[PDB]
Amino acid sequence: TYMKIADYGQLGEYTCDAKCDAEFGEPGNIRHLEGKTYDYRGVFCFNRKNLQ
Amino acid sequence: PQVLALEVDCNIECASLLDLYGQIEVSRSTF
Amino acid sequence: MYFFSVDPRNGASSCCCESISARPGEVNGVMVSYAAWSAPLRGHGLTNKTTFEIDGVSVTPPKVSNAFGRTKVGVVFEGTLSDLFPNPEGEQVEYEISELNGPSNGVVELGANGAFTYTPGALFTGVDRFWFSINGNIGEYVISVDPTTSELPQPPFTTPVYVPAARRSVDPRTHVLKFVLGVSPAAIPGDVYRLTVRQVAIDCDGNEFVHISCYDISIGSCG
Amino acid sequence: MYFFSVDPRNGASKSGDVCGSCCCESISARPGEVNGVMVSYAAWSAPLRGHGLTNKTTFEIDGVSVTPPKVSNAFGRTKVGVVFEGTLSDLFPNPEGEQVEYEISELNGPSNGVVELGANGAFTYTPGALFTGVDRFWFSINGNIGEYVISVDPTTSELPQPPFTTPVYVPAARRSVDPRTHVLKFVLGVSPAAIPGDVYRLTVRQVAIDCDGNEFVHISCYDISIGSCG
Amino acid sequence: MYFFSVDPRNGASSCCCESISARPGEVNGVMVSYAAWSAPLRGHGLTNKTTFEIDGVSVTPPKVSNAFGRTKVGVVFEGTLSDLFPNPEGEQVEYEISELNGPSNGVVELGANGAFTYTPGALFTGVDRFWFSINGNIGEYVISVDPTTSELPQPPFTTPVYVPAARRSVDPRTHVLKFVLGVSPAAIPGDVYRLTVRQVAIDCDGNEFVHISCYDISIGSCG
Amino acid sequence: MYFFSVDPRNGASSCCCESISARPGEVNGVMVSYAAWSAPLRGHGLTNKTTFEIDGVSVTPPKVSNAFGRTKVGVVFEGTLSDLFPNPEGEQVEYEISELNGPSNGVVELGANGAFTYTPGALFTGVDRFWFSINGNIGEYVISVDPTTSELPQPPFTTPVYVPAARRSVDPRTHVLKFVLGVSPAAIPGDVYRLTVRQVAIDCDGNEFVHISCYDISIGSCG
Amino acid sequence: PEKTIVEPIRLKGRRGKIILSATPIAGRPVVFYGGGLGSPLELIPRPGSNVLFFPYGSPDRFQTWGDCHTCDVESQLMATYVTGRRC
Amino acid sequence: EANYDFLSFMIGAAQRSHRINRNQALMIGKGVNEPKGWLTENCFPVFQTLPVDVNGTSTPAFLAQDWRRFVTSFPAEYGEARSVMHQNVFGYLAAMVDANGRFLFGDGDLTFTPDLVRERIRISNCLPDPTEGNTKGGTGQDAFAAGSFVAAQAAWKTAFYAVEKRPMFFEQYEGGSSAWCVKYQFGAEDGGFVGCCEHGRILQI
Amino acid sequence: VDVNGTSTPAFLAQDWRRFVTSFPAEYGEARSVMHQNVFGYLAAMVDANGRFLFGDGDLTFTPDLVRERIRISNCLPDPTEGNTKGGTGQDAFAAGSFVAAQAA
Amino acid sequence: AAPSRLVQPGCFICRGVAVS
Repeated sequence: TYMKIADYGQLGEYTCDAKCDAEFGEPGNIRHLEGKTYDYRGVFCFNRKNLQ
Repeated sequence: PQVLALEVDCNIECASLLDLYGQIEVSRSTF
Repeated sequence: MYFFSVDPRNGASSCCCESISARPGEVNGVMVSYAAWSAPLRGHGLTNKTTFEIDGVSVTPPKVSNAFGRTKVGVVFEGTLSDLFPNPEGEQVEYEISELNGPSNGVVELGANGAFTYTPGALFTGVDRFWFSINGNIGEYVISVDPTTSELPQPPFTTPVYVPAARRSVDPRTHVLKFVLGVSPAAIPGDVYRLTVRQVAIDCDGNEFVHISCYDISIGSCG
Repeated sequence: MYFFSVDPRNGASKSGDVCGSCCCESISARPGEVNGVMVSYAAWSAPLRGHGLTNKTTFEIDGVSVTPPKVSNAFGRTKVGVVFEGTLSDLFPNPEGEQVEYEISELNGPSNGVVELGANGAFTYTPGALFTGVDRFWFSINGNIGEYVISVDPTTSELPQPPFTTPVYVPAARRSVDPRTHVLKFVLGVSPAAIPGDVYRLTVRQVAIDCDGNEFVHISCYDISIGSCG
Repeated sequence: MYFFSVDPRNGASSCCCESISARPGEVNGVMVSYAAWSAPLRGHGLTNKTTFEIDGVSVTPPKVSNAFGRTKVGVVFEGTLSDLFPNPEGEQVEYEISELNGPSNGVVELGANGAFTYTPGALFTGVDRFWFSINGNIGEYVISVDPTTSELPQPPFTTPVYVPAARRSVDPRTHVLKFVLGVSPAAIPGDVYRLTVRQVAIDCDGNEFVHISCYDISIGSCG
Repeated sequence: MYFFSVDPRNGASSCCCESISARPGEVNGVMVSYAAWSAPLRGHGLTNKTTFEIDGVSVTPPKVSNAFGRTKVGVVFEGTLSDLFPNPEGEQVEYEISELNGPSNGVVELGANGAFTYTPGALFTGVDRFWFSINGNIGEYVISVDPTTSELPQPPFTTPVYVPAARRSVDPRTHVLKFVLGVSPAAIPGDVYRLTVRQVAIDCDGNEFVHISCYDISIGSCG
Repeated sequence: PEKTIVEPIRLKGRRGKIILSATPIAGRPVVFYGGGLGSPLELIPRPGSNVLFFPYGSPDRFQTWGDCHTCDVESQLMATYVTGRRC
Repeated sequence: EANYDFLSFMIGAAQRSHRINRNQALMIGKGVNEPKGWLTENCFPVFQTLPVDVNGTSTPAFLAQDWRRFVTSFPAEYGEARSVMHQNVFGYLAAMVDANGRFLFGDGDLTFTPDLVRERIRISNCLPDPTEGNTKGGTGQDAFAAGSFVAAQAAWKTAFYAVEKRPMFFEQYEGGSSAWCVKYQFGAEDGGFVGCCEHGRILQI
Repeated sequence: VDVNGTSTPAFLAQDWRRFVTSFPAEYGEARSVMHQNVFGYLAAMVDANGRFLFGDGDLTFTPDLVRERIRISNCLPDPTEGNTKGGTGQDAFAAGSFVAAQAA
Repeated sequence: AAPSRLVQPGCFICRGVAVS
């Protein structure tokens, strides 16, 4: 699994220079998603004399 | 259950039009 | 609300048709439960293909006749009420207008002698009714206000006993038919009408089963 | 979302509930909805060890009670951008005499245009600018619902004539199947013109596939019942 | 705040629609939890494509008519309040300006006999309402103050029961719909309306799953 | 997937043959476990020398007849559907081509009166069938598309109930016989067929132990 | 008798013993939506025994770091099914 | 319990919001409590280009003939002046074709990419971008929708100034943290203003 | 392109340049992959008068590919249907086909 | 993402002489 940082939120606002406080902003998502892995296999035979 | 260190984010800035404009630095907030 | 359980058509358990008492002016409800007949026919229950028919067995034709009028929107309407009561004997005509059965979208002011003026509801187009009482005998007067353009059609002079048309419903889950039974204010006490219902069920594959029954509506007064 | 477990064809059967009266299982639908149905072939295809299911399902719709509609439908044609005008009065041939309460439901109105209902069976369809295609809207002439289909042509020659969507329909390609778990999914659409009370029958023919590529067919049916109020 | 959990349409679980009481003047909020129906259809949740419609099943048409006027900014506006109440009988008229529903950007000097003057607040350009009451009959009077150049549009005379333009919100993470349900001060106690809600879901690929439900609003006095 | 454990022929534990329910259209699978009979006979297990035979104990001979046509590649083929429903009584012919049992590598459109056109898919040669439905009665119409060179032979008009050519198998490790049982779409509900199975085991030196059983296939609609 | 239940749940222990209130019938996959996992996921129940075992491969976690209207709290873990028996 | 660090991620997640908000505001900032950007200031003399004819229609367009005319029309005595444009415009330039079939720039090398700094073209990506998502080159319903920004050119070291007072700071807010919610606070102070807005011109469709 | 009022699908060098320079440079440097017939298709284009658009007379256009970020792999799909398709007056070029890719 | 077009400039030459 791995992280998938979606989109940084909009934090600051350029407010007026009188208020004694900020103003809230939108948050960001991270979306911890996963993914699997496959496998590959097969066989093959032989005689023994017919290979010597 | 094998958490990696991969941190694919895939978001862009612009370029910046800041090294073009003339720069001036002030201490007081009224020049 | 009348509740009749239909006969189960199994070849097993006075007159034929059940009795329904009514009062002139009432608009009651009637429920019929076909569960005893359509349940053993395990299928998809009832379907909305019912059909009603009303027949008179005692009428005593009315003493007063009805009337039909017409006018445009906003324009005051005038009419008379004296040629509506052909009196066999010679007596006086005590005209009246019941406040229970007055008009709906206007107002009527009875003259001294069979005169009335129906000032239609401002900005309204359609049809309106009201019921007069000429010497105890009751009849109706129909007024249709036209939207000043061409004309409106002619309404059918509502009958003594009628069965509203779009108010029939059936619940296939519980095998119950619902319909309405309205009685005109003109129905004379003592009369008897007969209602015949043809209700059709349906088997599991879409074929038809028909069922017929009758009810004797006895127009009484005082409930 | 409906769910159904298909009978396994084992010589034994009728597990669970099955409050029986008919053959095909039941489905209740409300005019206007578009719902999703699931079927779980796990009981029948898992013993048949092979490559599981395939995407070769075949559906068919036939009605066991129709109660033919009162108002007809109609077709309209106009080029792109040009305002369309049409009449809605000759679509309700009534046996008896009664007024015509034309009405347009704000829920089933057009999708790429706007319509102004006139005074007497007239209406103005001004299609969306910079738009060409097919657009409908569902009128109601005194209770009896029908659809009016309009195709706005991209000014070159013409557009074809679409087939007037049925009361019940299963969309063209919105189904799927998960061969890992033997579960089929599809969509069940109900036109706003279906009459409450009618019953349509949906037949589903699903085909599995063996380890080598032969077939195991499976047939089942369902009874869609168009009931009002869910 | 009302709350209705909608049925999931699984073939599983007096009247049809749910019940909503309302009081003349209130403006309340409703929540609906589409979770039971949208969660199985695993997709992208709900989409803000809901559609409302209000119908009247019992109206009792209004006795007093509404009206509309106009004036330029800063200029006092005066008008009548008597030609809006056509009275059928002949009786007295006790005009009244409900204090709880007076204007919002001016004052009204209701004269003795259906006359009033509306002085708009200083430097105010917009629309303003106030709800008179003639003989107990309530109707609204709309005044639009124009910014002395040309004009403003003519507002749509708010209905007895309405849902505001855009105050709805739908949370796709918990499958919950919210909207506002405001009741005019001109609603008449006892009347019943019907609100049908058409909410649209969406699959992973971009198709639609429609869902329809209804609600029965009963305008009751004293909540 | 039916599963029968055959009688063990040990002089120990209504009708004779076991039962098999089948539906017109299905193609199901069957298992038979000869373990209780062949395990004590210590040999080399079973052998693929099984033989099947299908006999009818109730047929209700078909109403409509079948038909065989012929055509080359790419060339459109035309045919009728009216000379195939011998009706002893007079009745209308509601021709219908079932969408389920349509052609496999082509396309057909039903005419209004016993007409149809089979336009085969481009670059396709072989045999293609499709099942029509004349007035509820079902038959088949088999057409062969020839590679324009000489001619093609005659296909065998698939029977109501069949066991496919080579889809049997056997696992000598657990003494289990597997075969396929497929029902034509034209099998008539209510009928009964009988399936017989001759299984031959083998001793250590190559001799044979035979074993015969029977099964009653009853063609029933709705499972 | 057939009745659905929208019911918030919790995750007891590592293996997540899921204590459903009622017994969710049969082959009908009980869904778990919300609770961080972006898409919903269907798990078959065990006939009669309500107890379930939440997996350890949640395909999404859709976190919301850096919020001050709700302090990030945590969406809402919920679950719906249909318990009742029919017939 | 996190297997990561929200804080250092958020600290980076705020500066990224500052850098992009500042630069954008300095361009299009609207009056009150935001430096008036030179776009909305609209005192840079703006040059608009002619439309062209096609099959009688009078579609608006933007030919390479314009770009050379615009760049060269800068008064020589103001100084050297760069240019600014969304790269989709420069992509629109390099892909022009003359009458027969040849490219105008970079004839026959699959790509035209000259050293920008020598042609005095600083490039950006959050300018109005007239070729909407690179989908409005224009022959029919793809006309540039006349009245769109294309490029600007100015002696920037005197046409606009950007002032700076204090870089960003981060301070814990003890109080407001209600023992569940640790609440950080950040801010910075800055500004800008347009100098002599005679040095500087704007091209439009 | 309207070849005498017919509108056959097409793909001409002007499209290849506009496609590769549009990649937003803040993503990094990107390489393009495509089938070798496509690169042959580009190399044989012709202007209205008959000259070649690339290598204006050499019998061959063989540019430095690693200085152009093209990374031929005859293992992707090619719109030339192997060869003997695409680049016609009429009766070729499958609408909807794949040509090339580009990415970091 | 839906397939977006890639409209490029045509043969643009002239601005002062209409063709007959």
